[PDB]
Amino acid sequence: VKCFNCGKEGHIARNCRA
DNA sequence: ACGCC
Ligand SMILES: [Zn+2]
Repeated sequence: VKCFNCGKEGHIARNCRA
């Protein structure tokens, strides 16, 4: 499933570079 | 940023 911070796949919002 | 995986 996807990150929602960026909308990319296979990592977690809390930690997002974006 | 939050939640889930
Ligand atoms: Zn992300």
